Amino acid sequence: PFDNTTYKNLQHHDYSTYTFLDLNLDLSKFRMPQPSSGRESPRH
Amino acid sequence: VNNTKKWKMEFDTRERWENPLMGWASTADPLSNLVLTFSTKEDAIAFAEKNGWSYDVEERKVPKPKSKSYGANFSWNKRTRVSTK
Repeated sequence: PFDNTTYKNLQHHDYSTYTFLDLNLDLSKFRMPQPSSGRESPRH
Repeated sequence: VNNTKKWKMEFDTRERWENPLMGWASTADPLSNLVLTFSTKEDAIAFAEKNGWSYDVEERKVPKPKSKSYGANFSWNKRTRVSTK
């Protein structure tokens, strides 16, 4: 049924201090190979 | 750079010794404070040759033109990135 009274965004009550970084570690496999500037750093 | 606009004529610095009484800088060179000002080099050389002074001439040193780019500080693949700002 349709509902408009309950707050559906309850997932952030159970985020720890490493939630963002574990999600980035999970997402690191879904991504394209990064572009290269041809050098390792501008001091190279 | 306003003091670098005109040609100067100075002389060789002669002896400056110590005053025995006060420690002041004594001199015997009359031309030790004599600095002249010329618009061009050729006026200066003509004045030195007219007065019988032996001279030597340094040419004017202008700073060479620089290629300034503020965008070069944030390049993609060059070493000219700044590490901070």
